[PDB]
Amino acid sequence: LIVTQTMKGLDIQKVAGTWYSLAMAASDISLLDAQSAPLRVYVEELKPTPEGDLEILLQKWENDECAQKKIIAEKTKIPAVFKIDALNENKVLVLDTDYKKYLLFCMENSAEPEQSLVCQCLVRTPEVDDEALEKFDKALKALPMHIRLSFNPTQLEEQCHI
Ligand SMILES: CCN(CC)CCC[C@H](C)Nc1ccnc2cc(Cl)ccc12
Repeated sequence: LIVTQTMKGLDIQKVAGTWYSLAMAASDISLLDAQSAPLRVYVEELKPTPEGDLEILLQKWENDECAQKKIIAEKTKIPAVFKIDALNENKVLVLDTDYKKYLLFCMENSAEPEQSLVCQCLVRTPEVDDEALEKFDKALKALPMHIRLSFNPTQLEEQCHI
């Protein structure tokens, strides 16, 4: 109930494949600040599953290392919102993609918006897409984002973005 966009027409099985965490943004700063901040996470691939769910694969800096985590995201009635497991009843919100170049999704927590919402601009290939960043950047004024991070193709090709 803060993210007012969500895409009508989501063919999930078309989001499959790899992506790079190019850009990402959040509501308060403590959440992404340092490499080891909680929602500092790097999406590496989308396996849409047969049930219609989506397995998410992502690296994250924690105990000194770049650590994989598998996150599975369960269907809901809305095609574009999926519920994730961990520490509250969750949403992954998919905002916009063309399937083939970029993909915009946020990640909130129904218990605590202005403190949980984190958003990401994903891309299919390790290069900056201005127009994706365009579309990312223009979708988060309706949102109270307070930190923005951008990464460059080299950091995209490395573990945990350096
Ligand atoms: C905004 C997402 N939402 C739950 C998925 C926030 C509630 C807290 C739980 C720990 N969220 C998480 C679920 C799964 N992995 C996580 C890795 C990190 Cl650093 C932080 C939160 C995570």
